[PDB]
Amino acid sequence: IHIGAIFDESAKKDDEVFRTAVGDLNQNEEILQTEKITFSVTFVDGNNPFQAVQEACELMNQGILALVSSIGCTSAGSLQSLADAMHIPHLFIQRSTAGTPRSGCGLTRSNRNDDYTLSVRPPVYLHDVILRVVTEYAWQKFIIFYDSEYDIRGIQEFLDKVSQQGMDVALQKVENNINKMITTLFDTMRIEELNRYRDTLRRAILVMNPATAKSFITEVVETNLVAFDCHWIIINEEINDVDVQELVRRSIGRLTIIRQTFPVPQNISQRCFRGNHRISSTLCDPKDPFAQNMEISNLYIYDTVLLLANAFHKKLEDRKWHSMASLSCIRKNSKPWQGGRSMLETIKKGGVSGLTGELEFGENGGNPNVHFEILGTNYGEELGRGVRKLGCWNPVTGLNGSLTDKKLENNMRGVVLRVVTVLEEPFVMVSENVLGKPKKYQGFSIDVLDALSNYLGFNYEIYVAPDHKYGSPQEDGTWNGLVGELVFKRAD
Amino acid sequence: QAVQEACELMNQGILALVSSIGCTSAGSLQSLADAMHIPHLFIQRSTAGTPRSGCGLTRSNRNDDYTLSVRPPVYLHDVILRVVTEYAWQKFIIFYDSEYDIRGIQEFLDKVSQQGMDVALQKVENNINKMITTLFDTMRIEELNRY
Repeated sequence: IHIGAIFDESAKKDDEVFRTAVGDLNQNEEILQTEKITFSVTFVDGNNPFQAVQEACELMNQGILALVSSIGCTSAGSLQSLADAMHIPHLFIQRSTAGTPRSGCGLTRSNRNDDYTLSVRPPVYLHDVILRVVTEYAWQKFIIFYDSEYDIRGIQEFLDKVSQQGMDVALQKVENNINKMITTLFDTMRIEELNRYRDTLRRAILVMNPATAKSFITEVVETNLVAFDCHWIIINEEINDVDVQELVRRSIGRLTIIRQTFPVPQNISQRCFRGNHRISSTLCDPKDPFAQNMEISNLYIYDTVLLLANAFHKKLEDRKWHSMASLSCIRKNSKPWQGGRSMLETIKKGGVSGLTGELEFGENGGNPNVHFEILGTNYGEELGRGVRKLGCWNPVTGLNGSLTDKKLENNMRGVVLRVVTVLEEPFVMVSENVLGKPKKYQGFSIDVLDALSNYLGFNYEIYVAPDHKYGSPQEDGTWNGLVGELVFKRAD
Repeated sequence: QAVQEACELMNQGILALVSSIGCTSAGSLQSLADAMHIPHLFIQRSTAGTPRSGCGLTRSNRNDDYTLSVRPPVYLHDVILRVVTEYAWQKFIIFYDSEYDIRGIQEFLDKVSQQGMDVALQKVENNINKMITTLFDTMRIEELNRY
């Protein structure tokens, strides 16, 4: 057996994962019982699709039955085109772009061939999770903050799902120099712009890498830009207990954080045991020095090599096994290989149990199984920053507990009223008199109305009735004056 | 296939390469030019003249870029930004076809949100002669009025 894997220069840790899989599989009592794996794991710049294809074709020249990668999409699309040309399965693991919430590659790819790509990381569910959370809170106006690497192409349908609820959601790139945005908000804004955003910043979702969220939250708290009744959300795949607790500690106001995991038993032995076989502690046991150095792709590469081992074992059991045929690139004898289509027909229609829990594939080309968890706090300084779990969700079994508390709509608040008046002293006097800008009003009835507004949250604007009379019935029965405005429903 | 034929041209021998090709192929020819130092020149096309966008290639900044993009990068959404700033629309809706790269409206909102404006969105498809006309039957009249 020979296997080829093409990894980004940052993914070099996945070499040790591949060697871990080989060391386990060369001792596994159930899988590849007659065989041993040989490997030529190769590192390339994940931004260079040509070099990735070149090394993949060198591995094919060495002879391989299936292809593996853990690389940037910019190369993955050309590895997919190579798989379309040669009909070689391409088990692809994406890596997060500086930790941005993941999005599919969206690259142009030929429709004239079956897709040999096998995304071992699941499709993005984050947008449906956000939509459901927002619906359960029943929000209507808020801002989504994301890093400059964020890309809605993976979640294109999210836009219509939100828009059909009528939401006025603002989307804004947070600059990498986060202070540039925050100081822009702090120094340049008039009172109206500041109130506009502070009412907006009552609800926000940080869809960004956790370090950027930490820095933004820190500087916002130093600038006190969180409104006193705000409730924010954070969501990423690349979040842990330490990230949740640091984000809560740095924040003030109410905070929500959404994070990913796998639907698996938590005990280390049940992380490691798989049938009679056991996964090496290097990946399954958090005590291992390498486990403290792991990155997300290191969870998937092991299950990928295990999947290839299971596929080869099945091909041996069916006696469909074939020689390690060498295949060549950039020659007009290069043609799709039937052994590779049979390898896809084996790998794409099966699965394994591994570090990801249970890994399986279909003509969707992607792992269906994933799990998500949400935590937060209750604000008010009698409770403040104490983290509680809200609950969990997964597409395999649905809701566990609840994703969130239900409903966050502030009572009576957000009301705006149009009010009509007549300038009778001392009840209503014009204070500031300027031509352009609207004028200010001071008087006994304004005092009473403010003593109501501050108690119930009324916003209002005032305009003088044009006819200047309180009014009487007329001969036709219509009312002139201030009562007229209330009869024709022109003012509230 | 593009890389194969470009390297067959290099086998025949060429002083420069020109292409008018899809973005992933363009990026593969670009990294080919970066590896072989043979010059490449890139032209872009789109379905039925749908609004273009930049290919979004994360091309490695470690070296000079051996592809000269003859068509310029796309800044249409910066024109939308400036027009909306001229009209000062406080609330509006944005429509996008099946082909437009929605990163452009993402960057539009990124730049609009410095002020902040209320925005709705909707997908659009060429079946408008049936898709929009069916709304009179399938929407509520309340929904139709709000639309």
